[PDB]
Amino acid sequence: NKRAPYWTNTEKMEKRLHAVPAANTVKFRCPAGGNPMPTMRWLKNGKEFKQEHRIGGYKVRNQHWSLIMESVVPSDKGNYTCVVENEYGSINHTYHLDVVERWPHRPILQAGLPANASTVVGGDVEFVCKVYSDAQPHIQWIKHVPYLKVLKAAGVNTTDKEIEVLYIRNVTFEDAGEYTCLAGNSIGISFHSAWLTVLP
Amino acid sequence: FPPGHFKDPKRLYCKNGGFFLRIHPDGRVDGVREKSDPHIKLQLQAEERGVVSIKGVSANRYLAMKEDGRLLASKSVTDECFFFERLESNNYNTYRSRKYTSWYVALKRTGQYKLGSKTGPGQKAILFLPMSAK
Repeated sequence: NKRAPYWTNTEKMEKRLHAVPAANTVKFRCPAGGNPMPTMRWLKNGKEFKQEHRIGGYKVRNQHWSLIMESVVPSDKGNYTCVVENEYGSINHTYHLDVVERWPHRPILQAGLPANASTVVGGDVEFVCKVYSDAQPHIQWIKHVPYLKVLKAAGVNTTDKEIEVLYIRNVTFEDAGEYTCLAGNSIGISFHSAWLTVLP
Repeated sequence: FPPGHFKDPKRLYCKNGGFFLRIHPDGRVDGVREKSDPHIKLQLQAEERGVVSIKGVSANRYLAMKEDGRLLASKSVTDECFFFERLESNNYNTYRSRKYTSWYVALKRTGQYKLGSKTGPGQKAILFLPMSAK
């Protein structure tokens, strides 16, 4: 019973977009059947996929109609198409690969921020704080009064959208002192302090 | 450092089936594969260290896990809208309810969510990879 190529397990093919954390192995499969035994080719962005198209190349296990790429990186992003065929037909399926780099570190703040500030009573002043983190960071501003006072803390009511900058209008001699921006995530905590000096 | 910025809205891609977490305007919660779907752009916000809320931007609702383990999106933030965000050793994120401490936000291979009561650390339904909102 000679027949054109067909997918023998469409279940394993439903997931078209494969987004994985960098450094992981990706295995694309296109289980096929058909008599005679159809052949298989893989394309990267519609063009032939050669071993030199990526460091380390890739591996193919014909027995399982799969394409294997180890330790993927961002540049591997793109479309991968499997082309199966025999004398009675030719069918293809395309997968999209997307690589995401994780950054497993406690929050990191920009050196120098917040910066020291000076002003005469009644004046306005601000402290900026630039944070970078993969895991969602929690930022809060604290004044030293170790006697600490939370002046502002991120949350549903105090979005990150404006938590990075701290304003203090009509500052008073009371306001003087050490301000700190503290950022923390599941991995750890980090903070940078600045000093506000109020003059007569 | 990797591109993305922590305050930007994100898409939560689930290893299990490749579905993006979607939050419907009527509070319905599920997953889809179409990256263009407007109800998958989410806003994560830390309420305190390691704990966050997940707001469907469009639906303008917050992801929440009820007593029974069911997942839905409420217009108003409650104590069931907070999840411990963890970056696992495998580099995927998991969202464990802060209220119901053993239940994870997850998606069945079908595209429907999976009851918190039926999830576990070793499962693949609870693995999400945060991605940019194009």
